[PDB]
Amino acid sequence: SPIFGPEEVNSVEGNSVSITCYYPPTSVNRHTRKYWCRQGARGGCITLISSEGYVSSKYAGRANLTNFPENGTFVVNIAQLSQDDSGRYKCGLGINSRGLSFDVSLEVSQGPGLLNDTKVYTVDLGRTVTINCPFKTENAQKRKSLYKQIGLYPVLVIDSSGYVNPNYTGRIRLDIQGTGQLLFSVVINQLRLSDAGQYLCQAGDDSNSNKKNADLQVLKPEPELVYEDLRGSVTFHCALGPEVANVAKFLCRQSSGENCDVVVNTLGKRAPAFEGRILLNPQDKDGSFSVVITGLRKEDAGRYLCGAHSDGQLQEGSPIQAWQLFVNEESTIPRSPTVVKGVAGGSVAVLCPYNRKESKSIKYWCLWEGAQNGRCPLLVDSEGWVKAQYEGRLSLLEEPGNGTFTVILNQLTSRDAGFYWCLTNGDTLWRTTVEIKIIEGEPNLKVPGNVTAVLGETLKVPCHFPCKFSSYEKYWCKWNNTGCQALPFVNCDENSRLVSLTLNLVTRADEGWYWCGVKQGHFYGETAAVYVAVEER
Amino acid sequence: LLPPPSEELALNELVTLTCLARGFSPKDVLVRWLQGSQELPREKYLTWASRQEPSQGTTTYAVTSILRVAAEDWKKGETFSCMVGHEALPLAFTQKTIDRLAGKPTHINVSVVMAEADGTCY
Amino acid sequence: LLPPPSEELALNELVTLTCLARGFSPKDVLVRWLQGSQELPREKYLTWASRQEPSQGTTTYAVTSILRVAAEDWKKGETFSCMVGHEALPLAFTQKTIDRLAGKPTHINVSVVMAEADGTCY
Amino acid sequence: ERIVLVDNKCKCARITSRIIRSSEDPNEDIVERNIRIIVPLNNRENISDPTSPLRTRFVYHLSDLCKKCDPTEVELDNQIVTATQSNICDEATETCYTYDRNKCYTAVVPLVYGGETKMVETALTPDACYPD
Ligand SMILES: *[C@@H]1O[C@H](CO)[C@@H](O[C@@H]2O[C@H](CO)[C@@H](O[C@@H]3O[C@H](CO)[C@@H](O)[C@H](O)[C@@H]3O)[C@H](O)[C@H]2NC(C)=O)[C@H](O)[C@H]1NC(C)=O
Ligand SMILES: *[C@@H]1O[C@H](CO)[C@@H](O[C@@H]2O[C@H](CO)[C@@H](O)[C@H](O)[C@H]2NC(C)=O)[C@H](O)[C@H]1NC(C)=O
Ligand SMILES: *[C@@H]1O[C@H](CO)[C@@H](O)[C@H](O)[C@H]1NC(C)=O
Ligand SMILES: *[C@@H]1O[C@H](CO)[C@@H](O)[C@H](O)[C@H]1NC(C)=O
Ligand SMILES: *[C@@H]1O[C@H](CO)[C@@H](O)[C@H](O)[C@H]1NC(C)=O
Repeated sequence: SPIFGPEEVNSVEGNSVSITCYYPPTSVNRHTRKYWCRQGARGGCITLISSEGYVSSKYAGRANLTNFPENGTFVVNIAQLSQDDSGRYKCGLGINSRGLSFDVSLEVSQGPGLLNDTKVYTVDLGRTVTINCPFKTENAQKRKSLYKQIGLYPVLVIDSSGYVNPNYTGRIRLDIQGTGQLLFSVVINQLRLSDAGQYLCQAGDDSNSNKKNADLQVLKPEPELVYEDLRGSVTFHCALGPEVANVAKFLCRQSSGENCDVVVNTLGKRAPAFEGRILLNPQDKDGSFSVVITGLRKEDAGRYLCGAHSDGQLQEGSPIQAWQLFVNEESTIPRSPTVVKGVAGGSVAVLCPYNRKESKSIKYWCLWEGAQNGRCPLLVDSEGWVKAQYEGRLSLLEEPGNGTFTVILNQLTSRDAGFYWCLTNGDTLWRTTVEIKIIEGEPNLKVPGNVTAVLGETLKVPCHFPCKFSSYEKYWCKWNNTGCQALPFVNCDENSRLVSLTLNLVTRADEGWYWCGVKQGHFYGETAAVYVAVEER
Repeated sequence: LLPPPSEELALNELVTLTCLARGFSPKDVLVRWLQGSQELPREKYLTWASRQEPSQGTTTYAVTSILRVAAEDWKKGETFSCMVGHEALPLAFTQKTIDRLAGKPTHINVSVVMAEADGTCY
Repeated sequence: LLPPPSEELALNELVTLTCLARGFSPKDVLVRWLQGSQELPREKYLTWASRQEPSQGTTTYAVTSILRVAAEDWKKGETFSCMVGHEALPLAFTQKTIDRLAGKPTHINVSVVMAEADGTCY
Repeated sequence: ERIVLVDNKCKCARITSRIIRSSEDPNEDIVERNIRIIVPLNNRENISDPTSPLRTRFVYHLSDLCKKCDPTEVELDNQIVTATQSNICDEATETCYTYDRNKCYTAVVPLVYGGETKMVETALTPDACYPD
């Protein structure tokens, strides 16, 4: 069930193949036995090659199997394929009679032999192709017909003077570089899946009904395998060519009854189920862009298609890419609160988890705008840069450490509601999102407004707390760009209130912001904030 | 009249029963208990007052009661009854009865899969 | 670790147990026997050398050993154990155990009891 | 066979359930419950080597399989409080019938090295006991 690979695999005789299977990287799963077995009929599921050194008699000289523990993948190569190797197979871990497997289907087709009197062209679904047809030195004043044997009718639906089909309209031309020599040509724009088959070309006729064949193959794209887990994130890379760099591109998800459903557009569409947790980036000089989706749920798994059109929908005759996604759900990403509530004037504190062996990185904090496309302006980083309008009410702290860091945002308003992202500079990124709702009530801690100061004398500021915070620790701060650390000047005099602050000569170095807080040693809590100016007389 | 919780049943002590009446219009009611046909004396059970319930306009009232019996009397097959008297009932009384085999299942399948066929999945 | 053959149990004088190790890549290995939970002296069993087995891919090795014990201790219910130490094992040793009830059993007794199948699982 | 209630790996027992919205009488429907027991025929009673012979009796109490005693978090008013979830978890101490793929099981054996003896440690399940 956590095991994933390519569902269907095709090749021809004599060729090779390479199959990859994925597993969770836990230490039991790296050291256990890996196997490739052929699930035939009549009970058993006989093994063909294994990880401990077993190679069967039929696979001698043809195959091997390599385990890569840091990827969590293992690869199987099989050379010199035949037509007796078509059947249903299985990847796996451990003992065959349990079910830690994945089903793979493999079909091998018969190749070409002794019918090679055609010049074939292969082309991607939704691109251009040419069909060359040698004009000769007498057959100019006839019809230059082109049949396609629907059944065995000669179906002329293309003529080289405009006598065309309403089916094949709007995309067929000819261009003249003939008049005596041995070529003319026809360019076919925006091919479909429907336009396959064998073409009996001609260019004029000398009456023996002499025939020329020029067949084409149109192929649908191969999906790339992506392996992610619950509460993680994914990126797709949509890398169509520079020919369509001025078209509106998109990304659907395939459903059961041949139905893409649009997740994003370039003209400003979105599903409601992806609000707060999707990005789309501006495309480069090559016309290549990326789509980021965070907070992966269980039902996100399936086939995805990225394409291009004038409107932003899956229409036939458009170039596509593909992917197949698997959500693991035996994850090791720690769970977290998704919603965090607060009241106007109060504080919040959210915990953001990263990977433990990537602790030497730099940390960031977003704000998902979501207006046009999806966008993360930064608000604060671990280097010591904060935004302009978030001055005095934002900080990022590296406690509790070891899996987690902490960011504190107070002086809340009703317009601070939104979705927020936490980022690192590590190798593979989890991006976790949290929603801040603003509810009604009043703050727990209570401080006055903004204080003045006379020309050089003692200041004193109080800060209240209820008896639910009596079990906890009390502190102050002075806020600067690198966070805040506590002061030695406080009294914490009264047994259930009034943790004070004394500044016994007002210099210019105190004119900033100060905080009043609550912590259980490592975990942080509520916060208030005040400013202290200094006036003239 | 509600059956006992299974957690209480799997401990071999006293098990508890619950009676409930709701939706009646004047707040005057009588609740009595029975075991088989014998009325139990009213020092063996606890019954609350009769309060009104949140609803849509038409004011109505509710009442509960409990009774704890021994597990051997329950497991042998002795039945119990809750009986309710009101003025708007045409015959002025109502009965309910409970014992074992009340919510007993209707179908049970047992399959013993032998060796040489072990084919479970993850 | 293999049980004794069937025809040695009738003559009731001594029995023999076999310990086979298979499929390991360097040719260095150790074999030690226990009775119950006490190590036996080295001069009571016989171990051969490690040799290379026929190839099904990568080259691997194998080794054997036998131990002869009294036929009364096999029928009391004493247990014997075989230990193999190798360079590639996790904690450098591993073991297997056998006694009279496990191996050519001639009898399989198993009794499964399920208590409360209809029981409000929360 | 739709929703998992219990997936226990000390006893290797699994309980699922599904509302089967049956065809006939389409305004009533049944509740099905599936239980799966896998019984090992070669394990001991205690998981050490010479304990007692192979286990021949296996007992399953569904009031113990459905038990829930780890504390949870509940938002009552505008608060986070911690609560328990069961009436009976006055206390590992349970006996396990099978192993578990994600846990080591070791032993200690004394062997001789010419002079004294040692306290050599032995892995009983070799896949799960690499130091990593
Ligand atoms: C099931 O078997 C295990 C394994 O034998 C039992 O655990 C072990 O019990 C012994 C005796 O109680 C412990 O030995 C003690 O060692 C300490 C030194 O650490 C020493 O101070 C004592 O005098 C005694 O020698 C041993 O530590 C313990 N644990 C292991 C091996 O991990 C277990 O009690 C058995 N359980 C049942 C229910 O039978
Ligand atoms: C993880 O998988 C990648 C495949 O994307 C491996 O990359 C290839 O590794 C082989 C070595 O066997 C090289 O010959 C190839 O050049 C690599 N690149 C590609 C694009 O195929 C990678 O080796 C795996 N990870 C580890 C740690 O081995
Ligand atoms: C064995 O594996 C290697 C990978 O290093 C691969 O290049 C080679 O083709 C394989 N041999 C076969 C398939 O015979
Ligand atoms: C980090 O977390 C792990 C797992 O909780 C713990 O074993 C380790 O000691 C922690 N490190 C520190 C420095 O606290
Ligand atoms: C605090 O009061 C001073 C006094 O002029 C003012 O300049 C400052 O903007 C005030 N800050 C807030 C957050 O109200």
